[PDB]
Amino acid sequence: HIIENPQYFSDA
Amino acid sequence: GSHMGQLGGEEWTRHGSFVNKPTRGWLHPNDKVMGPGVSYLVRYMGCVEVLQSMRALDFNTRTQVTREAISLVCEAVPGAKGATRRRKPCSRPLSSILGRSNLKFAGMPITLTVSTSSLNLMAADCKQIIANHHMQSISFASGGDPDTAEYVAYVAKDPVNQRACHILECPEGLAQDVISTIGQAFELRFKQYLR
Repeated sequence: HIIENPQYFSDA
Repeated sequence: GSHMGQLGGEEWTRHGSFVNKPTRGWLHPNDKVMGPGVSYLVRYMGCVEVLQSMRALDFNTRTQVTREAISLVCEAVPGAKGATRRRKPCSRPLSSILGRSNLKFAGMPITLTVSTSSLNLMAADCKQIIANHHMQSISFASGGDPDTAEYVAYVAKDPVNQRACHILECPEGLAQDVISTIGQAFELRFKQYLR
């Protein structure tokens, strides 16, 4: 449930 | 028994999975995110600023620093529901990860509207609008089991380069559904560069 964006938080 | 619209996924005789429409419906946070944009009512409780690095998760460091500041707000500045004062000292596992809770505006009813890439929080206090399109900078957002286990917290960013953990409560039917909304509009645009 941790809303995160692909611009600030990158996970890939 | 086929005759209405033949086929099997359109003969009004199957399991759930909407079917009547091509979209899906799902909960209201998503159906509205694509529609005009959901709009709940969560009162803001001041804003706490931090001074730690960014782009970090930490399952233990996030609960110690997030619960630490959130503790000084629901305690030092009454307003929460079940954490105003009851002797809650405990240690404070934290060396260099925090800033200070700013209780300049404790209690500011605001409509949390979430649209496709447009998290605008209307202002129901002095007839205003906290950002008509808050969905481009920000930094971290959440509010489910961990963090507060009841309220919602999302550190934003835009006017300055300092993550500001936003603490809000009394959303009125949100918690899990609201988390699904902010996540929805979250992956809408944000200049998806795609590495």
